[PDB]
Amino acid sequence: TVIKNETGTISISQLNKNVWVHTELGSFNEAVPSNGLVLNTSKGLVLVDSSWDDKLTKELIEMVEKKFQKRVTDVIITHAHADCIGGIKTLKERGIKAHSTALTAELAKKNGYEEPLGDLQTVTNLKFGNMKVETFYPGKGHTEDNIVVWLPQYNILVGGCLVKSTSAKDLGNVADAYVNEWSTSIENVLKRYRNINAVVPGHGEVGDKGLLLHTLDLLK
Ligand SMILES: [Zn+2]
Ligand SMILES: [Zn+2]
Repeated sequence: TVIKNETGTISISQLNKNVWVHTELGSFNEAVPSNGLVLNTSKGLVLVDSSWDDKLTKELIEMVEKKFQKRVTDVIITHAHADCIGGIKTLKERGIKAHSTALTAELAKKNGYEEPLGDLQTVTNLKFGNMKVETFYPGKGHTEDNIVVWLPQYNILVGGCLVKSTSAKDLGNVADAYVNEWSTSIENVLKRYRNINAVVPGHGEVGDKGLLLHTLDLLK
């Protein structure tokens, strides 16, 4: 089940019961899709990452709140990049709690973005209604602050930008990346979660554990 906006720049696809994937196309150098999650809980909507900017983020929020007729209460920022923290301003003005590690908050500030909470520790478990969410900082990789999100009830891993999609042959922006450490961080994810079912890459189609292996291959 996929749902879009008249424009086709924002779409949400059902992964499981209360887990949907939101994807927005940014307009640069042209369309680059970015993934996030929408968690439909008994106490509101929880998102994993916002969008490229405030306009897209606001549109995304308006779309899901209308679809599920609920308030987006929290958002987990996986790292300080436009495709993830781009709509932080929209979040703060709507009373949406922007969770992040202290490091992500520090880098967000350094990059001219409003500051997220900086509340997430290396391992943080959050439960919204009956929806369980675990955030984990595996170490430096795509960026210094990148974290992954794990949904234990579904064994779904949001690898975010630390994980490349099956068709990706490029690592993307590595100016802020720690290429040599990237591999170790992915192994920490692989060692921590040994029963991964679905894996959501930062960009591209949902896959499985093979995406992490594919990324390690690109890094060799
Ligand atoms: Zn990034
Ligand atoms: Zn990205």
